[PDB]
Amino acid sequence: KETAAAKFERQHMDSSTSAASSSNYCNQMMKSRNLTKDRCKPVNTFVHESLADVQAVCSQKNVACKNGQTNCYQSYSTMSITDCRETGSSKYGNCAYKTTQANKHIIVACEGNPYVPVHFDASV
Ligand SMILES: [Cl-]
Ligand SMILES: [Cl-]
Repeated sequence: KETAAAKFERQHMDSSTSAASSSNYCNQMMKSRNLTKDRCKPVNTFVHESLADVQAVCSQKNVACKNGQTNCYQSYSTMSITDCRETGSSKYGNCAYKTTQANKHIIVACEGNPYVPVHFDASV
């Protein structure tokens, strides 16, 4: 199986681009990151910053997670992100996504040794 740290990397990091430039960005990335394999994953967020800058959030502002756990951290500054969500016309075998680019603070859950991001909680 894939480790929790590697799964976060695969589902959420896109350091090769500064921001999404096309309305087609989500359909292409969800596919290439293998997120439309078994089913169409309903919602997913990509972060356009370096890996080192995202890992550093684990030492920033400690806050609660939506589930109540206390190993969540909010970034001190805003970051470039892209929200991907299925539209009314999406189906298994024919996934379709809406692309929304924005600049916001990110919130992640951290764990392990080294202590790194393992889950994407939300953006503000
Ligand atoms: Cl997400
Ligand atoms: Cl996640």
